[PDB]
Amino acid sequence: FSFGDPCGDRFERDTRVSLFGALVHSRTYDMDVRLGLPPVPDNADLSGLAIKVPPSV
Amino acid sequence: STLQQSLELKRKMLRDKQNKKNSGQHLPITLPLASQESAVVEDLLYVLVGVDGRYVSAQPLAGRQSRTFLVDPNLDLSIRELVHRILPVAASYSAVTRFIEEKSSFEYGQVNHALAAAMRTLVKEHLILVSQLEQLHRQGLLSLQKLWFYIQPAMRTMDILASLATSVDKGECLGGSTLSLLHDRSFSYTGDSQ
Amino acid sequence: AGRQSRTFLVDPNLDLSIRELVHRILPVAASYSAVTRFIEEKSSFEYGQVNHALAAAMRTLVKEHLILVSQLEQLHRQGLLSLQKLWFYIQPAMRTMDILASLATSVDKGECLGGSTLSLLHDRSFSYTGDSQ
Amino acid sequence: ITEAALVRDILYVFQGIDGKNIKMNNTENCYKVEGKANLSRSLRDTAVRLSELGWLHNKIRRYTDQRSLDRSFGLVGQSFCAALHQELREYYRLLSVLHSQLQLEDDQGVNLGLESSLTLRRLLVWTYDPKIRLKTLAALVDHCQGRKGGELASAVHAYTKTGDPYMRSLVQHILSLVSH
Repeated sequence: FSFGDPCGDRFERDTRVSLFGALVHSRTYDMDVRLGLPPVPDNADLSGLAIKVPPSV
Repeated sequence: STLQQSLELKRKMLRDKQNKKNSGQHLPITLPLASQESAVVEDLLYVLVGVDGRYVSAQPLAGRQSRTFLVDPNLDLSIRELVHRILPVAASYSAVTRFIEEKSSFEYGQVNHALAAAMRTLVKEHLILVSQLEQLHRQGLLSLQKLWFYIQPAMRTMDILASLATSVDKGECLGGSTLSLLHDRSFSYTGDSQ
Repeated sequence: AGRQSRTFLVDPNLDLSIRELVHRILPVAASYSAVTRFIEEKSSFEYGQVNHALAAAMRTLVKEHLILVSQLEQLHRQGLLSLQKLWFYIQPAMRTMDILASLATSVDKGECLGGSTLSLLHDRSFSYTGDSQ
Repeated sequence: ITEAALVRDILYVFQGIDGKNIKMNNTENCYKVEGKANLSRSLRDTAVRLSELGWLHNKIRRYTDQRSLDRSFGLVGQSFCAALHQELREYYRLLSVLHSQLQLEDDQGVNLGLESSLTLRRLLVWTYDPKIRLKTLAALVDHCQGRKGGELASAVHAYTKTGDPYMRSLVQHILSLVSH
């Protein structure tokens, strides 16, 4: 009668924390989280906008 | 659009790879200066998403070219030139996003699909950046000079991505030919660490 | 009217989207009402040990449903309950109650008793081969 | 039209419900924004992008309703429908989370021009990957349309080779669930 907690399958866990893949750069278990995006970096007006490379780890 | 070429690449890669993949996995199936600035910001935030603005409207894409835009002639010449300098980044973004979204299909094989997926992920990061810039504009923190400065690296990144996309599309590179093209491009970016 | 699912009248002046969401949720409440009616009726000693036990299990599940509903009521009283959150939380519960109500209605249509009831339960258990829950 | 009203309409479309200013165009099988002049062309395109998600949702729900009633789908067909319904439940949970975030944005009332604020563009960004996921699921449903039994199994086996790692993982999970 519940959406079973995605504790088991890594794919299910990521789906839950990504909201079925909706979340891009964040993961959360909290349902009351206020969704925010990363702030604009302070050097964007100085250095331009760099393509953020995802860390290899 | 780059999406149609990328989808065709997917279908081609699926056929060629099925013959190549002995592995039995079938592929899945009058305006005030501030008001002019605000309107251009709105158009760019739309253009950053590939949507025509009120004062800046996109021209139809001719071939595997970057999207062209029609700008209202009544804009400041300096503003219009800055817009035309930044718009290449948004055009490259729109073409790259179309290619990324189409060629990420299983038919393009895991290699071409992954290349398109990586392009889509970087386009997603670009969209996040653009949304933050839109927020700054809504916050009033985005100036035209700050916008130009911030997009200059973004402009260069989008131009590099568009050049890579156009090279892949012109070469119809698939699989090992695509891997060769990727190697050659990696050597071509010897001077560009990013 | 008869052995039908409970029907509801909603105020016509409600938002069309709200009205449609209500009509989407109301099926769960109709299933709940039907299940509760079946449980309360077949709970009579006259129903035999098998039907009585079935009703008792249904009553236990209804109690669990009531507990869930009370927690959701608390969230609303806490102001923590949105309509979409309610819909999401009840969707699996809605499906569970609907499955239970369909089973109850099938047993009632078959008037299954004793060994025939056990056979029907076995066949229903095979019918849920695709639904692990 | 207020941005909040567009958000409400988009949330309804995600539920398959017509908004006050955005209604489902059955001819396009998508929600269409009412032709009131004050909708920005950019806003119209964003609404269309969200209605693509609503179209996928409606397609999924149509499939689930079509197959839940078909006893003839057999145990494998029922398992496939169950997997689709489970993915739909996950999708609805995600949509509920997004709705709760929209409700939080409505409750806070401030057009905070912070990079964290839920903008229609920001909403579109946050749902872009979910939109791709839903598009993939809809394409899978279309490819598996009319298949049952071993034909459904063959369609599932074909779906495991997807290049998208997220799609690949999803299809692997679906294959395991249908093979159970």
